[PDB]
Amino acid sequence: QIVLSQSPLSLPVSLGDQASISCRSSQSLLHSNGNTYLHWYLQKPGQSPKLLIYKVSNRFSGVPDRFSGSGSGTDFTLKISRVEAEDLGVYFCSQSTHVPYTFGGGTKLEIKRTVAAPSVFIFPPSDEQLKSGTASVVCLLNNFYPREAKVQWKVDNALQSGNSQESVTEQDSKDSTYSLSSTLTLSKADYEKHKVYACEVTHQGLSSPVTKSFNRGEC
Amino acid sequence: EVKLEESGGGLVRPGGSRKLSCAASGFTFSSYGMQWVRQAPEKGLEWVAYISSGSRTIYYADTVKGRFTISRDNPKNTLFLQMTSLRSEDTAMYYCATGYGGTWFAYWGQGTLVTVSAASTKGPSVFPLAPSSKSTSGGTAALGCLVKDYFPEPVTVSWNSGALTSGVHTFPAVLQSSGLYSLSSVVTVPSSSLGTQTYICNVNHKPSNTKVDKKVEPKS
Amino acid sequence: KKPIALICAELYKPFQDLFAALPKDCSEECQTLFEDIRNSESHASAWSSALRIKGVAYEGFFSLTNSWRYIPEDLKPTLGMAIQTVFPDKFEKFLERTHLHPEYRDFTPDYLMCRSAVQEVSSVSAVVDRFKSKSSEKGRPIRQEESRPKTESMQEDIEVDELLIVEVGYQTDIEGKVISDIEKWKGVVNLMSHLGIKVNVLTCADNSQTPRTDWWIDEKYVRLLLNSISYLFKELLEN
Ligand SMILES: [Mn+2]
Ligand SMILES: [Mn+2]
Repeated sequence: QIVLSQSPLSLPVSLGDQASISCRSSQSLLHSNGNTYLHWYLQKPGQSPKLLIYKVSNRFSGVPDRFSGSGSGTDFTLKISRVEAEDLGVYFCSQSTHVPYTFGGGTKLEIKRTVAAPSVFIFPPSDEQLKSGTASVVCLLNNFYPREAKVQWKVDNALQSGNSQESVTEQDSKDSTYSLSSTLTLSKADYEKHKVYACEVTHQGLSSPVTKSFNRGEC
Repeated sequence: EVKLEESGGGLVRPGGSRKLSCAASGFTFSSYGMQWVRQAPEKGLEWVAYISSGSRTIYYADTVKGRFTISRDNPKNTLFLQMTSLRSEDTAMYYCATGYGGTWFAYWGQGTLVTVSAASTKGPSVFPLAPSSKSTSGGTAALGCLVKDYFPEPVTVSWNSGALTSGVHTFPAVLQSSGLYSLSSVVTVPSSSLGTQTYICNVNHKPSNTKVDKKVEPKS
Repeated sequence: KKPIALICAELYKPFQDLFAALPKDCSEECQTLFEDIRNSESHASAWSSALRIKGVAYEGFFSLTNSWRYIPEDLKPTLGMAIQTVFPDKFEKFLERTHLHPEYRDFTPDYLMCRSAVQEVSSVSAVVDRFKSKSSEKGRPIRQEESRPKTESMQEDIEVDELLIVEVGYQTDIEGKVISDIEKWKGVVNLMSHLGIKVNVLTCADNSQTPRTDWWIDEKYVRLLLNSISYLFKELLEN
């Protein structure tokens, strides 16, 4: 019931720079046997976690030597001396001095890249789905950086709430961008009651918020 | 080579039971403590249970106490987790792990997915996201597929049977209030190839034995 | 009717069988006590001696059953002696934390062992499991406690020294024996937890109504006690 507090929550870092990740324990991790059971892991996207450092500073066999650990008592630090593209992922500290074994909340290491404004695309519902009585409108924000973006829906200039959902990809391994989808779902009857379907996108890479829209009865 | 291989995952109704197994190789299994760790979708890691080499010492996370039982069979190099009284919150990837000489997690399995839900297994409806002037930029057009209302989770999307990979983005699924999942897959291609290259999204949903191939063509 | 000396005369064989089977130091002390009974002048003197034989002989058979050394009470180590010789680097802080309870230093259990005058055993955990097994199989009352700093987990990458502290007994009130034993040692276990010292405490007891196959001593030894000391007690009352 040691609480492990990691900081920061998210760490953007340029390739070749150093990264530092902190793990603070709510009580000392010094075991009465003299060892300190604080360990460090990396979970790459879509993979199982992987041990980097065990008992504060012992690098696990085969782990690249750019990873090191230090600390004592309640304060511990994981260092990457020179970040590589393959270090993208989530870093966790964990402790096994005390039962229950507990994990920190995770630090997401982000690869820094130059700003990239999203390309914004919109897709009306397909006739096939409309025959089924539902209309999903999809707004796509493609290949942007950094991750912060705002997306809202307007139907005949009325803001929508409660009828959309969004999903964001993991940072791309080759170009370090994100993509985001926002999906507005209306009943067929509601959909055919309106003309203008608009997606409004705010991102620091744009000179102003972009509204991408279509008229229902148009092609 | 040390390897841990989990099995037994799948779909369970709330209140139900499931037993997971973990087959260990590449080291003298009977000399080492073994553990289970889980990860709910999009969330962090959560330790589940520990069993000493000779089964004398067993520890459990408080959230599984009185419901889960960890055990092992040393002659058979197998670790077990008996789960009972399952709840929706137990939905997660379950990993076995060992320190091979300590209480840290030095070796991990690939994991096995347990979904706890009363939703019934269902293949997706697949709808085209057709390219148009509203999805074009420069010499580039975007298109895709909406993969709607499937369950349980595992769904795979490819484009043109795997041949088209550049520019593909398949989004993480969202769990709907209905209890089903939905996602989209998109790809950007040269606008010059529209009407000359055929684009098909291939959707595989093994839990329902559903396979859908949906052709995506310019909206006329 | 019968005089005490004559009581001892009639039980010559049972007591000769008892003495022959006890470990050497245990047998000698029982033989001396038996001659104290033979030559007793007061009924209170004989009974007290018989009581000593009961406890001393039982411990001799507990030792034999467990392949442990029988230790005469005068040579039994105290808790303080065990900390001194097994955990010397913590003995000074053991003294400080025992200033308000200095009788802890002089606690003398029946058996005071450590993992390989404190005796050595090959495995503490094996003894604990033996006790917990017979308690769970035959319903035999035990009490058991292990020290534990905070909520520390066991570990696989290093060994620590540890103590095993065992209290045994032959007496009518078995539940009361183990309840009072574990209560006496509770403060020591808590103290050990604060010192980072791993200890296990075990207490158990038998009485003459325990099924013969169910004692903490081999059944052969149960017969030797029942045929000798137990009748001696019967005969002391009647006459
Ligand atoms: Mn004693
Ligand atoms: Mn005793």
